[PDB]
Amino acid sequence: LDRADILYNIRQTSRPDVIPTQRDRPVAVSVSLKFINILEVNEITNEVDVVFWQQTTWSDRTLAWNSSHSPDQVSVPISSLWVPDLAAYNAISKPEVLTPQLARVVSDGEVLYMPSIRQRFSCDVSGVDTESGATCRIKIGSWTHHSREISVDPTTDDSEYFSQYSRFEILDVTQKKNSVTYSCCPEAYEDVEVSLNFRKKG
Amino acid sequence: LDRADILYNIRQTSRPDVIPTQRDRPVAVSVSLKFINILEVNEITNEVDVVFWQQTTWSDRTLAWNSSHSPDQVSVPISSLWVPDLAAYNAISKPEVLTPQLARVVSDGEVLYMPSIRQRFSCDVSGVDTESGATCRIKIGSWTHHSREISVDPTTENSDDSEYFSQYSRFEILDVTQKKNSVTYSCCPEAYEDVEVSLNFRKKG
Amino acid sequence: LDRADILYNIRQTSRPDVIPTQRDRPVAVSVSLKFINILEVNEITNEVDVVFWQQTTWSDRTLAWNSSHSPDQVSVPISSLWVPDLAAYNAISKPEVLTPQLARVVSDGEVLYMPSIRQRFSCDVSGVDTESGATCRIKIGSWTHHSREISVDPTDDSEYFSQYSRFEILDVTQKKNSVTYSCCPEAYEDVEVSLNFRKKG
Amino acid sequence: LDRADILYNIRQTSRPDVIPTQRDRPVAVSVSLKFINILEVNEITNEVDVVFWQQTTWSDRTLAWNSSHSPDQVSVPISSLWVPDLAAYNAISKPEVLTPQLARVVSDGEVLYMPSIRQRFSCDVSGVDTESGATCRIKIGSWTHHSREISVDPTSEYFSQYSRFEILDVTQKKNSVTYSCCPEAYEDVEVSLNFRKKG
Amino acid sequence: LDRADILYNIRQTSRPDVIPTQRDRPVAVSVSLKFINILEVNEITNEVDVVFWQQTTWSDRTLAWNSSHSPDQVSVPISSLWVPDLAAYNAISKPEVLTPQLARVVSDGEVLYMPSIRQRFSCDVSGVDTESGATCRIKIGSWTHHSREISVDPTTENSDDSEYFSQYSRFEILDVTQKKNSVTYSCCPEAYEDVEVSLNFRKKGR
Ligand SMILES: c1ccc(-c2cncc(N3CCCNCC3)c2)cc1
Ligand SMILES: c1ccc(-c2cncc(N3CCCNCC3)c2)cc1
Ligand SMILES: c1ccc(-c2cncc(N3CCCNCC3)c2)cc1
Ligand SMILES: c1ccc(-c2cncc(N3CCCNCC3)c2)cc1
Ligand SMILES: c1ccc(-c2cncc(N3CCCNCC3)c2)cc1
Ligand SMILES: c1ccc(-c2cncc(N3CCCNCC3)c2)cc1
Ligand SMILES: c1ccc(-c2cncc(N3CCCNCC3)c2)cc1
Repeated sequence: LDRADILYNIRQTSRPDVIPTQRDRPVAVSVSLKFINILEVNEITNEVDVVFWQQTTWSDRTLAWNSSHSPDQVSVPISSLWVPDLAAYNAISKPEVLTPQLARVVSDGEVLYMPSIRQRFSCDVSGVDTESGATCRIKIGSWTHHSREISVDPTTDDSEYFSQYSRFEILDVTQKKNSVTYSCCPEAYEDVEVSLNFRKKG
Repeated sequence: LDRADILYNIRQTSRPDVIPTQRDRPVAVSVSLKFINILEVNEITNEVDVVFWQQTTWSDRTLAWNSSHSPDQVSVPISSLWVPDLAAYNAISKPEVLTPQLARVVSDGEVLYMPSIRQRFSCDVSGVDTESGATCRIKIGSWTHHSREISVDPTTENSDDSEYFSQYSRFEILDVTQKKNSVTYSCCPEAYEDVEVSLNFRKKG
Repeated sequence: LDRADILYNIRQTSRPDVIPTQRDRPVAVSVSLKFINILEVNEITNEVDVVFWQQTTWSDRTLAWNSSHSPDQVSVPISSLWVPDLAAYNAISKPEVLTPQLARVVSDGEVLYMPSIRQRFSCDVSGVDTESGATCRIKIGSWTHHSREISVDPTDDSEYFSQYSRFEILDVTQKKNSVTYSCCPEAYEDVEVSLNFRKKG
Repeated sequence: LDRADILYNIRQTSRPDVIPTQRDRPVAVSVSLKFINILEVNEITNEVDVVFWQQTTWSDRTLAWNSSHSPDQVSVPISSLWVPDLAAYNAISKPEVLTPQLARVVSDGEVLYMPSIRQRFSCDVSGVDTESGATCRIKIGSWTHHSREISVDPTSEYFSQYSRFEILDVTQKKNSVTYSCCPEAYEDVEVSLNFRKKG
Repeated sequence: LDRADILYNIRQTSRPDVIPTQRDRPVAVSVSLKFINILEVNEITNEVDVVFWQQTTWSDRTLAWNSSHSPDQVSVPISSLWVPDLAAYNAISKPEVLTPQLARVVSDGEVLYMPSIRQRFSCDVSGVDTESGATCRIKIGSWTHHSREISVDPTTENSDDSEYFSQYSRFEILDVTQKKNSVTYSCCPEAYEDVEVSLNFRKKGR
């Protein structure tokens, strides 16, 4: 198989609408935010404008191929792949995807989608101008798939990719996993809560 | 049937353009707004900028499948489904859908669609910076289907509903009420149903 | 015929690019604007931001069906229909369509399309703060079809106007016009909508 | 042939991606701007926001039909036609097309496309508040087709009386430019808009 | 072959999703930016709004045709072609493409794509209103393809810095330099190439 054959096969047979659950197990989705920039902060409105790497990982075995004498990875448009229906619960603008919308697919069926995203959020901006800084929390989870269909899990220097030219600096980033039941649905929905501790530079 | 078969079948036979009236009855559409945020308010122009979840429910039997030994629910892109043509009459921007545009479909044909939407409305902002607050009314109904084709009703509430509102808003919600109306417009002979959602809110002090 | 059959037929024989003229007569298009709101007015720049329902009506016999024992109306996506190529000549933004883009089609072939639209126009804003108000004129006609192909005609002044606007409507009138531009031999029809409005006391 | 047949034929055979050269002669494209409005002018940044009709004309013989007993013109979506790949070199926003994107096609293959466009340009705004006014130049040509493939040539009265500005004069010049990156000449039309603020 | 045949063939067989690697070797992609305008600069936020021609060049042999008695070049919509998945790492808006999205394809398979782009970047704006000027650095590379799949060539030949630069900008260009970098990201284990373009500019002030 060359890349042309692999991509032809994926295009003809991937079902982008079909969640790739195996044996009534959930699809395990890894989520991790790498902050690139903090562009605007409003301590009165409690709004922030940030740019982050949304590093997203999952397995889809229907994509797998024998790579014994073949490329073991290809890049694939996400329009030809199933992708998890993740959303930030406290976002107040839609995600502005800054980068080409291609995922990397490994021959064992591992998919890695890592777009750079600019988005506005409602969160706690108090303390942004102090030693301890502000802590803005961002919840991301599957919009329509409960915990028996999609599980989300944090994977893991916090400023590695953070712009040195921002007016802000990152003090710390922590992630944590949540299982929430909402009074109107019987099942639990998982999210990752990302806490960004940052402050205005001096 | 596995999920792949169910979604294949739906994709091949949905008929997204066809309102699923059963016999000669209206499609019963449930609608309810859960407010997530109030972002901007202007008392001189009587405009508000708001984020809400638009909880929407209806039945489409053409989607039903035998779930005896199968998944009883799947997620489906709304582009593959008939969806009610709802609109807010006093909206002054088009809905900005913040979330993935997927509905949940149950094996008995029940459809649940709930996008998170940011939108601007024209409404009564007077009193917002007082203790009794302002009362903004949002009117939602089918744009082109009269009452014999689509009926709209509020869903019954959850104890949780008041708690999706952001604690970080400059504003706080005092109360949310809903009400069903049937209006006849001068341009058209039949009645059109809407739900009016009254949002009583004020600036935090 | 049920609705599924009607909509299948419309979709399958869908000729959205083909103007439905009958017998070498023009397609008669009705248009009227129902003003919903006036959001922003600038008397220095002579610009207004408005919300209106664009009530549009025409006949397309290729859509017709025998409704003797069938629904006599269906809702149809305008993407599956021919639609007159109307434009406001003094618009300075593209139309922002606020509603689902569905038209109502009657079994005799009549089509009724009435979207809510937000749009900005260049027009006379002088006198908006006076008692007689300003009069803003909105010119609407077919962009590319002359009078032998499309004719345009008019279809309560504030039955739908928002009570929460900073403005009030004093009067709305419509005149028809037929214009031969220096660019083309044929005449093009338009409707002129005059909106007389003022800032509330 | 009725309109339905003509439009069916065009939709099936028009090759929107294929430049309609005949006998290795350039496609002759006429372009002219009719100014409708000047909305915003910035003396700080040297930017102007203007609305114009972009009157564009060319011949595509593959569209032609026998019109002896048929309509001699139809309106056609530009998505079904080859369109010259014109761009304004000093534009700083993409063209906002205000009107239905339909062209008029004549039975001999002549195409006439004239959208109303709102667009923002970088140009000389100095003098906008004097009697002599400012002169803003807009340069338009084919982005990727040189002079042996596309030639461009020139083809007040529609200007809004409600603009804060008035037009003193519009002139049009044609140029043939060779750029560093490329061996062939590219043609453009330069439109000079002499305008001023009304007092 | 006439143009119609060449374009038909390209439309029928180009695999837009398939990177045109020969063997195990990378597709060499050339990238250079020609600055057209600097529209807005914010020294407090360290943000700039710029317009440039993003001259992009690569080879795709699957597009090649015998041009002995045929046109040796055609213009082709990029939607019918594989194009490299380049992104500016410090962009804070998506690219606003100002021009028709057509690439020029030569009969040997060389592709030349040169759109005019307006985009906002986060970078060092300090010194913009001084004589020595600011230096804003723009980083562009393949988003998902490592160095064995795409190499980015920043090299230049006979370029001048202000040739296409607008005389009506509030800013002037002092110098433009290009440089290649190779980085290993903590996400993955391979090297990824980028071009770093350094724009030395200042506010006009004489
Ligand atoms: C059963 C009933 C409703 C939904 C459903 C559809 N569409 C959005 C949601 N959401 C609420 C659950 C938690 N995630 C936020 C969105 C749920 C799914 C399964
Ligand atoms: C017959 C029945 C309805 C319509 C129709 C189409 N398109 C918008 C409307 N509207 C008035 C009804 C209430 N909803 C607001 C808009 C009506 C046309 C013909
Ligand atoms: C405080 C009080 C109410 C709400 C609130 C927001 N958003 C929807 C509701 N609901 C309950 C009332 C019944 N109708 C709609 C659902 C309540 C938030 C904070
Ligand atoms: C929008 C607003 C709130 C939440 C939200 C997230 N995470 C936990 C909660 N809550 C915990 C108890 C369950 N009911 C609602 C309150 C709410 C999500 C989206
Ligand atoms: C022959 C007849 C009409 C047109 C034509 C194309 N495209 C815009 C127009 N317009 C002038 C007519 C009335 N509407 C304004 C724009 C005309 C072209 C060739
Ligand atoms: C060979 C010849 C021309 C181009 C080409 C592609 N794409 C934009 C240009 N431009 C410069 C020429 C004049 N038009 C401005 C843009 C040239 C590529 C390869
Ligand atoms: C294997 C190889 C590459 C990726 C991959 C996917 N998606 C974005 C990246 N990035 C890091 C490489 C340099 N460009 C920034 C984005 C890498 C995933 C698995």
